[PDB]
Amino acid sequence: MFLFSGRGYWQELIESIVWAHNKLKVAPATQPRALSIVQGRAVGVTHYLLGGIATTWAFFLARIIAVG
Amino acid sequence: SPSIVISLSTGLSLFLGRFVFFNFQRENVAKQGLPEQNGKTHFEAGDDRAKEYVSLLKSNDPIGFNIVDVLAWGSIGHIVAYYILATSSNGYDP
Amino acid sequence: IGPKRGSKVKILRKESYWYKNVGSVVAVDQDPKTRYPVVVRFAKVNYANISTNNYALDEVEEV
Amino acid sequence: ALRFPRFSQGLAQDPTTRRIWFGIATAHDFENHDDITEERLYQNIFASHFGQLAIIFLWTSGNLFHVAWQGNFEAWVQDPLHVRPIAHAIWDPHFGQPAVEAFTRGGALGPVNIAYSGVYQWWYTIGLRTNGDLYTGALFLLFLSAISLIAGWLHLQPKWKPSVSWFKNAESRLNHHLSGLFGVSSLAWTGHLVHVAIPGSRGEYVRWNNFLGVLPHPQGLGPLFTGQWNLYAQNPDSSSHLFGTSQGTGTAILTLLGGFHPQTQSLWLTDIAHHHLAIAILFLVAGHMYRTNFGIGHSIKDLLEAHIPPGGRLGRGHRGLYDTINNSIHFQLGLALASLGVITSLVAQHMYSLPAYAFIAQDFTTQAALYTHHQYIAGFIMTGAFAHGAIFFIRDYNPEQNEDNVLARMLDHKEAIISHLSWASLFLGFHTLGLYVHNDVMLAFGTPEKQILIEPIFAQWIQSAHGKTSYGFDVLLSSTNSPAFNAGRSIWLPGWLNAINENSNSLFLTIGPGDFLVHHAIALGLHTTTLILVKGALDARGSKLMPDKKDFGYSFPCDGPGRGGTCDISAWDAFYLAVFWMLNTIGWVTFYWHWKHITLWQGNVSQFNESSTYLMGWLRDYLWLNSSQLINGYNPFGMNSLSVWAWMFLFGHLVWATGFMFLISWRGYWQELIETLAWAHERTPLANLIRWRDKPVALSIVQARLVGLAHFSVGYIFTYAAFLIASTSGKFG
Amino acid sequence: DISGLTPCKDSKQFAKREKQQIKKLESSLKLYAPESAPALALNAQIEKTKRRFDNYGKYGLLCGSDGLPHLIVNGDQRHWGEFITPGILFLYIAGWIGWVGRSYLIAISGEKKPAMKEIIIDVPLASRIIFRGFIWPVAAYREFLNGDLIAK
Amino acid sequence: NNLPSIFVPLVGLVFPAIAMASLFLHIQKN
Amino acid sequence: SHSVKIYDTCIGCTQCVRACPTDVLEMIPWDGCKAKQIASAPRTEDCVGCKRCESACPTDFLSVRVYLWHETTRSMGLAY
Ligand code: CLA
Ligand code: CLA
Ligand code: CLA
Ligand code: CLA
Ligand code: CLA
Ligand code: CLA
Ligand SMILES: CC1=C(/C=C/C(C)=C/C=C/C(C)=C/C=C/C=C(C)/C=C/C=C(C)/C=C/C2=C(C)CCCC2(C)C)C(C)(C)CCC1
Ligand SMILES: CC1=C(/C=C/C(C)=C/C=C/C(C)=C/C=C/C=C(C)/C=C/C=C(C)/C=C/C2=C(C)CCCC2(C)C)C(C)(C)CCC1
Ligand SMILES: CC1=C(C/C=C(\C)CCC[C@H](C)CCC[C@H](C)CCCC(C)C)C(=O)c2ccccc2C1=O
Ligand code: SF4
Ligand code: SF4
Repeated sequence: MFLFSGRGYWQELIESIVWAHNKLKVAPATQPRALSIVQGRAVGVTHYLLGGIATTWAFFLARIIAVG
Repeated sequence: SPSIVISLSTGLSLFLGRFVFFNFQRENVAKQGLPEQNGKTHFEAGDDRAKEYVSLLKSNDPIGFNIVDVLAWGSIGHIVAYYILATSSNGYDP
Repeated sequence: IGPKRGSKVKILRKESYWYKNVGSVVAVDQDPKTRYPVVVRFAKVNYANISTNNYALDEVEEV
Repeated sequence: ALRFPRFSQGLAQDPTTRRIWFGIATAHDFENHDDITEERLYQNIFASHFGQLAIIFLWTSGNLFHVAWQGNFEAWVQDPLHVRPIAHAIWDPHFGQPAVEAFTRGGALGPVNIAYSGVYQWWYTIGLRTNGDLYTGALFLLFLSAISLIAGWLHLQPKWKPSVSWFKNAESRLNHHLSGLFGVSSLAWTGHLVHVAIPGSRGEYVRWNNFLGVLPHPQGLGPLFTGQWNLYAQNPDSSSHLFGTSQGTGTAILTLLGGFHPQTQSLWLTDIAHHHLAIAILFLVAGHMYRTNFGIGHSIKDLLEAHIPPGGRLGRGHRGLYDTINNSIHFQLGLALASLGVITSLVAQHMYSLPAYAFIAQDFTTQAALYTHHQYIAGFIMTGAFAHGAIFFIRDYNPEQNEDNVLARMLDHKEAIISHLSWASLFLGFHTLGLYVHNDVMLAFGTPEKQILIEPIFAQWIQSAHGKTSYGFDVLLSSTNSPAFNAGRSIWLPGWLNAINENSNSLFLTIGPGDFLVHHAIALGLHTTTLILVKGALDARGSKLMPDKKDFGYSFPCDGPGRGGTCDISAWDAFYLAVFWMLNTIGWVTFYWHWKHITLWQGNVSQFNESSTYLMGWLRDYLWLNSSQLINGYNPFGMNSLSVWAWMFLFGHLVWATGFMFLISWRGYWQELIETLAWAHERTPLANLIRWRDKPVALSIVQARLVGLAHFSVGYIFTYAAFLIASTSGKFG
Repeated sequence: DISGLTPCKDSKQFAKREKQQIKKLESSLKLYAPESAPALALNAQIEKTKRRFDNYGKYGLLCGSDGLPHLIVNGDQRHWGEFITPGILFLYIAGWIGWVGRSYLIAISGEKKPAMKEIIIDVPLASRIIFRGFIWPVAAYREFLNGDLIAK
Repeated sequence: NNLPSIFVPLVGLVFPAIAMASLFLHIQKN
Repeated sequence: SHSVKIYDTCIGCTQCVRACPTDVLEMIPWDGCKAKQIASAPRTEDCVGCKRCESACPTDFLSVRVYLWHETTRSMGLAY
């Protein structure tokens, strides 16, 4: 989700969400902003690596504990 | 007797068209003019096949009954008569 | 020549980030050959981090 | 004007390699061609339509000819349940001896391909029994393709070229399409069903040579004109009738029996003929609504202008919508695509529960393939509808001429619609994922009784209302005494109730706690895809981050790194993002259908009912369990007829994995690599005598996104098709 | 009873599942010494399983054909506590949270730099605001009638 | 008969070669 | 070659001229603002589309706009 998409779409969606918030007088002082490009790429690569490594870890440990 | 039913329905529809509903239909048709594109009728915009057939619609009737009205009212009468005949054909009951 | 300093004005420029919002007038330039004399300051920053803007006479309505 | 892109000089001036790519890409976009006008655009569209018709007719002619020539139709019609259909022959120099030995299936003398398209049953039902009929049909369709091409060329000529005012004559086109294209075609198909198909089902061979000397009904046309139409339904086919022979038959040609044929588990042909007759009558009556040259009828603009609510709750109402729709082609394309997508989904949902072809319910692979194919086509069409709506909003919308009508009010309050779509999607996703994870953890800890299972009460009540007595409710048709039961009992209920209350068929299957979560997941997918597409369509003209989006066009890369960075800001990028969600939702739907039906066919329905409530059940009892025969297509010990399916499985995996290249890595790195490679080629000996004509450059951004999306889709489709066909063909049940 | 279901105190698959689980636990219980701590833990597990099954039976649930309880969100009066009774409770609590947050935001809108109060919460004002949400429906209804809920 | 042994090589190799040569010549032609 | 257009909302802060890496823009005297100067883009054929000028422009919306158009050897930035 982070690896494939871009910032402008998320900013434009947050605009409408912020309008819906401001309609009910609950808008924050710290205006929400979409993540920068570099942050998006970093989040994507971090999640990708974590998921792959955890998959391999679980598979290896389960197999070798069960049969070993 | 299909002939009597068909003739009666056609005559009733023709009478209703000619003597009852004529003025309302004529006024409604006059209210909704010819279809327009960009503020101009189809014939004006440059379409030659969309010309109205003024010659056919002219009639010697005192009020203005023409061929198209005859065909439409006869079609409605025939539809009603054939529906009546088909419904009376079977014996279904609720 | 225009709205007084310190007044509150509502924006009518569609392209501005502060459209249909309120802002405070800082100063109005007196030169007749300036197209956008009114200077407005807002509370919130736009996508660029600036917080000041210029406007013409008819794009801002007093409130 | 000189290079290959003759329709655009700007694409011909530049010397890089992107000229070829963008010349191929924008060949069909007639609006951007230089020196273009309305007349040329309309005439080109007309010629393209004719060419497409020719292509379709040639395709079906080729299918018919190949089935006739290399197939076993004659041997199949005798023993439908014990012969595998053959699509066409296989000739391959790369094939080894075991491959030739293993692929020889059916009664052929060489390798063949089993046809899962299902045309055999259709052609058998419509009344074809020998290969001469197929050859005749092939010749006829070849003639139709030829005449289509000839007509296209003729209408591109200067003398027979139509004018723009002819193309915008909406009322006449609507009248002719509603009366001539629809009603008359249905009437002619009813005539064919009465004259050829029904007598061919009772053993009488009616063909062109002798169709004038036979009477479809002994009474003739007398009852139709007299008024006693009931004579056409006096003697229905007996319940012991055998398809294709003259044992236990009748003489009626128009009935309202309902239900399924006992032997073939398909709809009766008389019902189909009656349905077509009624539909044709309705279309013929309804096609006379609109005004034409004869001085009577309706005018569409006056119909639209008159529908404005007093009190101004809708504003100006529908004023000015007629010219907006007529002057723009993308509005028409969007409406047509939306209607076609809904119709395709209807076809996919109906053709599996009420099959109309003989001996098709017993062919499981054909049913699965047809359902999946039609659903994927429907999804793609529905995405295209929103894409063209966004294009219309970018190009053809005139704000001044549509002031305060429904379109302006829609552009006014996009924020509320977007916010509510976001809320609905968030709600559905949160709670569905929560329920699934809770059930999964409860099963993991070893205590299944702590699960959360919710009965779909409303759907079961609907099924009970339809006439199902498997739950306990007694409402409407379920109750013995009711106005509806009494009203409909005398005509169609006796067959419909028997058909619906059996357990073999797929009509209104029993549902439990497992279907609830899957239906909610499907709803979540629909809502999220709709949110993406609607946001892209509504924010096309402008937003707060960039209030002049209409100047740059429908598709443009970005707007630089300023203002925090604006990537994927155009509407093209919204469509490119929504394609993924469309694929995911369609995949969920197809997975659900395939697993439910395979568990039903295999004999036991408890496996699905007990393993569909947690995700490990889907991962273990559906994919892992069913891949056993598919992955064993070829092994070190040998190979069998499933080898090609395993090869295509791996091919789809490879293409899907290759898509990640273009979907992750971006341009600058590759441009630098091309720089270095160009230096290396220029500096080497014996190879600098050869020089390039086009300077090599890396792909653009939008082009790379498109290529990655295409790879993703191709891999997805091929992998799922291979898995589905192989898994359903391995067990044949 | 409803939708062709069986009461959970009458079905047999419930008892069969209970017996299977109890036997599975007792198989592991035999391995250790009867006086050892693992024996006490396994006995506690068995007691918990028996109590859970008895409570589920006594609470009037409905097992299905395969033997598991089924929840009814329909609205029948015999299942008030299945969905409707908990759900209302949730809303109450949920509303509380929302109300409190909204109030706090307004309480910091007056100052010149509310961002400092957003990133560094203050405890006194928040503690004053927290307990005002106990009567959130009444205040919310009064504000809706007055018209101060929606900005203008 | 043996029609496939004659027709498959033509569609597979000769016709694509002719098409590629013609298309490349037309693309690069000024 | 791309198209660079200057609108009248400019205030003459000279930032866009400094930011350009190819020497496209320049400034001319004017009388529509306090600074009495405006921007202009004579050497448009040298523009590479980097959009650095748009990044440094203080205004509610940018007074200098770059629209991408037909590409060529100079605008693509090819060194071979
Ligand atoms: C689309 C149709 C197609 C067809 C019909 C063929 C046909 C053939 N392939 Mg090719 N191939 C194709 C596509 C196709 N290929 C593709 C897409 C790829 C890429 C994966 C390959 C890659 C490939 C490989 C890697 C090999 C073949 C080989 C073969 C030959 C195997 C027959 C045999 O057992 O050898 C019998 C023995 C022979 C050596 C035949 C000798 C006579 C040859 C055909 C030359 C005749 C000369 C003639 C003048 C050619 C010039 C005409 C020009 C227009 C092409 C046969 C000619 C094999 C081969 O021929 O090795 C060189 C082989 O090793 N093919
Ligand atoms: C409509 C689609 C169609 C398709 C997909 C196929 C597909 C096939 N044909 Mg069949 N065929 C068709 C129609 C079609 N055929 C027709 C109309 C005829 C009558 C002439 C034949 C007669 C025929 C013969 C005699 C043979 C095949 C064979 C084959 C196979 C090998 C391919 C090849 O050698 O081409 C051979 C094709 C031809 C000689 C001529 C067909 C070309 C027609 C005239 C036009 C196709 C135009 C196409 C749509 C381009 C449109 C461009 C558009 C996208 C812009 C392959 C399964 C071969 C086979 O048996 O291998 C096992 C073979 O021996 N076909
Ligand atoms: C009454 C005579 C008449 C007829 C027969 C047609 C017929 C047609 N016109 Mg129209 N047209 C007419 C009058 C007529 N027109 C007039 C007077 C005008 C001037 C205003 C036009 C203006 C016009 C234009 C400008 C164009 C057409 C086009 C076309 C073609 C539509 C494309 C297509 O084939 O869809 C197929 C349509 C049908 C079969 C309808 C069925 C659709 C429903 C949803 C079926 C549901 C499916 C059903 C289950 C089938 C089962 C599938 C089967 C495999 C089992 C078709 C030849 C287009 C074209 O193709 O031109 C070449 C086009 O460009 N027409
Ligand atoms: C009913 C017919 C229909 C028609 C007439 C149009 C008409 C139009 N479309 Mg629309 N469209 C449709 C359906 C239709 N569309 C559908 C169903 C979708 C959803 C996918 C879209 C989505 C869409 C987009 C996203 C865009 C258009 C645009 C356009 C315009 C440009 C056409 C062009 O340049 O493409 C020519 C295209 C190609 C030749 C290149 C792409 C080919 C694809 C990627 C091939 C996939 C690879 C292949 C399957 C590989 C197989 C390998 C093998 C192993 C199997 C044209 C006016 C374009 C526009 O900008 O208009 C203003 C635009 O960008 N359309
Ligand atoms: C999943 C598939 C996949 C594949 C196949 C590749 C392929 C490759 N990567 Mg990419 N890449 C991928 C995913 C993939 N990548 C992903 C997910 C990322 C993360 C963003 C990257 C990021 C990346 C980087 C950063 C770099 C590459 C580079 C390379 C190239 C290495 C050189 C080489 O081995 O090519 C040789 C070809 C192959 C091994 C592919 C298989 C080809 C086999 C032999 C089939 C050939 C078939 C035959 C010719 C077909 C003809 C028939 C036809 C005419 C019909 C190669 C093009 C490196 C590069 O470009 O430097 C050289 C490099 O710098 N890749
Ligand atoms: C402080 C209270 C608060 C309130 C009253 C609202 C109110 C609303 N939210 Mg918002 N929201 C909040 C915080 C809040 N939000 C936060 C912190 C985030 C970032 C995670 C969001 C992100 C968000 C999204 C993405 C969406 C909404 C939407 C909505 C609307 C529909 C309700 C719903 O869907 O909830 C959604 C709720 C959430 C996803 C999580 C909220 C839970 C937070 C953590 C609780 C508030 C705690 C806060 C720290 C308390 C501090 C006070 C203390 C110091 C005294 C509604 C107007 C939806 C919409 O637009 O409707 C029109 C929608 O799409 N909200
Ligand atoms: C001369 C004259 C007269 C007379 C007139 C008349 C007598 C008329 C008539 C007229 C008529 C008499 C008409 C008619 C018409 C008709 C029609 C127009 C019809 C139609 C039909 C249809 C459309 C049908 C259809 C169908 C079918 C086909 C089948 C079945 C189903 C249905 C039914 C649907 C008078 C004395 C008055 C006066 C003086 C002059
Ligand atoms: C962007 C855009 C667009 C697009 C859009 C779209 C794409 C849409 C879609 C839409 C859709 C897609 C819709 C749908 C709808 C549907 C409906 C509305 C349905 C209904 C139904 C009903 C009503 C039914 C009923 C019933 C039942 C239930 C059963 C039986 C009986 C009865 C029949 C009664 C356009 C082009 C316009 C242009 C502008 C912009
Ligand atoms: C999802 C996504 C976003 C939007 C992501 C956002 C806004 C991150 C949201 C993080 C959390 C969930 C927001 C709330 C964090 C607070 C600390 C919550 C406080 C309250 C309690 C829950 C503690 C981008 O901005 C983006 C930008 C560029 C490329 C890809 C993407 C991208 O994929
Ligand atoms: S950066 Fe903008 S405001 Fe400053 S001189 Fe250039 S165009 Fe004018
Ligand atoms: S886009 Fe870059 S090169 Fe072009 S004018 Fe702006 S700063 Fe100069």
